[PDB]
Amino acid sequence: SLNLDSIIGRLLEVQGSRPGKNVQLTENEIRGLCLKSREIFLSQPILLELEAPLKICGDIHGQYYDLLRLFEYGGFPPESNYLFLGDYVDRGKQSLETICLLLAYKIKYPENFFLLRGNHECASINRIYGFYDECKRRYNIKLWKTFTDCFNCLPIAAIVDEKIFCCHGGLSPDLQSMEQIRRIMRPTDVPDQGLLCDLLWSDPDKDVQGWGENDRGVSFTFGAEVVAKFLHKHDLDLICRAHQVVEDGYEFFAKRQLVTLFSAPNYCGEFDNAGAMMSVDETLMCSFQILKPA
Amino acid sequence: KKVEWTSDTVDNEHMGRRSSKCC
Ligand SMILES: [Zn+2]
Ligand SMILES: [Zn+2]
Repeated sequence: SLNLDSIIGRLLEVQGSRPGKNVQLTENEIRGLCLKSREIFLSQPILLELEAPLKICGDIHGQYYDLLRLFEYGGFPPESNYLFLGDYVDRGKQSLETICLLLAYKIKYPENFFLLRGNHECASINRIYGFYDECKRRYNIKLWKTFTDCFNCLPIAAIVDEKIFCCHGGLSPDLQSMEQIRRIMRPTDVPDQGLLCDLLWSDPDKDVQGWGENDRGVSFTFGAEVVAKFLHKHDLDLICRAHQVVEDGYEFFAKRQLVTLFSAPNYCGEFDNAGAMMSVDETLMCSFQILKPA
Repeated sequence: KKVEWTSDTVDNEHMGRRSSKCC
């Protein structure tokens, strides 16, 4: 039947504890989270149409205790609406607790809480970068495959009040109309090339004019004038993206026409970066809240 | 509506902030 409130309560019990303390749900509880959230994802559009006010977060990458701190600053649900831009698993020590809390909040408040797909919500990536190993050690392989079946149904992009375009990676040279996003059928894997790939993998680059090759070996880079023509063609004010670690937790691009959000401080036990969360009120007036390392 | 920014938000596009991709 899925005791959501008991799951959420145990996930929050370690709030304020020796950072790194595990929450070991049962296998059936986690599978219930995956099966229920998967239903909700498929029942909602692959291109979300959201409305302010809300708070937007970037990569978490298994830093569960930093995620709990974000909620302390911005208000635990349902006090605030939330949109996460992807990359919940891999790299960090506690991907499981991270993704379970987010899925539980998705099930609990399916209209005030939203999760986008990042490039790490993909079996071929998170098999390698930590999530699979965490599943093997703490549960079993079959649970990882259940997570994959859920990740394959995550929405890809969101538009907030018809003026803010949100995705994990960035723009595609194959993105002519938002209909190409709505057309993608779920469940799906992330292809090695094309629109869905670029939406999860591409980066902005100040030294590129049109489209350049991406250092990652996947997808493309895009320049400041690609942003302008996109925003103008689709009557938008801002592109909100993640996917890239940034010193301040946020970083503007192309005269504040694009912003990069990263929410995991001291990423990979390195960098000494900070994390940021972007608050949007109902007027579409936007601000940043900074999460410094701890 | 229109996206505007609060008076305390700093524009850091040209301030030489560090960025990175993989670890
Ligand atoms: Zn990413
Ligand atoms: Zn990432």
